[PDB]
Amino acid sequence: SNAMEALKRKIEEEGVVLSDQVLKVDSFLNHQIDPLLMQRIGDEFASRFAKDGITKIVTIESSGIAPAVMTGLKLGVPVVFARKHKSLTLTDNLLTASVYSFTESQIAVSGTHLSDQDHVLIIDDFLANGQAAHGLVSIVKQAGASIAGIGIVIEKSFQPGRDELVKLGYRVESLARIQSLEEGKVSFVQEV
Amino acid sequence: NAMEALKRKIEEEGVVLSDQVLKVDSFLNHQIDPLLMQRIGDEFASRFAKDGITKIVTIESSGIAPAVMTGLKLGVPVVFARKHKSLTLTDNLLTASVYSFTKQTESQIAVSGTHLSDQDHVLIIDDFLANGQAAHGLVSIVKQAGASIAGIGIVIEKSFQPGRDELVKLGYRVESLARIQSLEEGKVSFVQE
Ligand code: NA
Ligand code: NA
Ligand code: NA
Ligand code: NA
Repeated sequence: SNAMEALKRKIEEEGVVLSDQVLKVDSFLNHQIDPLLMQRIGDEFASRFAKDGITKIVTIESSGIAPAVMTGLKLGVPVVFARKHKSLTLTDNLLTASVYSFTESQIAVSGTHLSDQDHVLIIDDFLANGQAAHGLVSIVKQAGASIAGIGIVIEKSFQPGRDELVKLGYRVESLARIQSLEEGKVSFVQEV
Repeated sequence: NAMEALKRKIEEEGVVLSDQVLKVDSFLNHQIDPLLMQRIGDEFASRFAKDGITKIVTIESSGIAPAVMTGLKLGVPVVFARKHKSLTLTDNLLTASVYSFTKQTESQIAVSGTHLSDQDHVLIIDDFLANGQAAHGLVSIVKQAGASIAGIGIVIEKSFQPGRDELVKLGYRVESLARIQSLEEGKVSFVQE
């Protein structure tokens, strides 16, 4: 009945394990979007960061946008999405970060929409190797803003992304934590 | 209402570039105002509340937020077309060619047919309507799936450009929340319809 249970159900029902490293969730998160699920997700992120003085959400196009906007809606704050490609109006005050895929690409945000007055919640769909998250952290730091934490819809706990961010002192709130995709099945991190 | 809130936001925060491009990065195209998006989504939902919509189709990236807010209110899933290769986008791909009048180039957009049924009755949602090519692209993809089009919801329409008339001529219901008559001398004039 909570967002974590709903999300785990969806992953169990509709997620397709493609390999040891890849989970396909195109039916609800990455191509088709379940807006009601996104609202529950946003409400859960908002609940976790309710008392933390969030002024702004930062995410990256495209899959991050829906959970980010639902979080922004609940908290009553604006949402900024970083861009991966040249666009028509993203032309000045560019804050950029290099992101390499396991080669390298640039992501960008206009500093016009981020100030040192901001206390930012980063929201993203997947946490795997963590390079995009590090990039968003860099961009927020470049703006002189502080980071309240990182909200992730699906985390692959068996990849290094989470540990890197935690080591750097960041609060990581992952709604689904996957321990393994071995044997073509999703195994979640154990809960007591 | 949503239209008036949008119009005020455009007037107060929009910047006219080169007397013809409307920059609205503070609330629509880079920074997103979620509350305004929800109001926008609710208005689109109200206009199509009696159309038996089963699904919304949009295109990354700026179309996603108003589309998802519309889908939330209507209680329907939202499918966003892709402009670039995705890790898992590989099955049943339905593609359309999109021409750019402004840069005289063509690009390919894609949707997996797995998320589009011949039983679907689709509402297309997009942020801008100008020359209309992405909209025609989405129409094509929906038709390729054998699905029907209930209409097209647009946040900002540049009414002096031919996109709207092209879609309307073909019999599509176009619902534009802010209709821009002109951007000349660096200011926004709305259609008084
Ligand atoms: Na992402
Ligand atoms: Na992703
Ligand atoms: Na668009
Ligand atoms: Na646009």
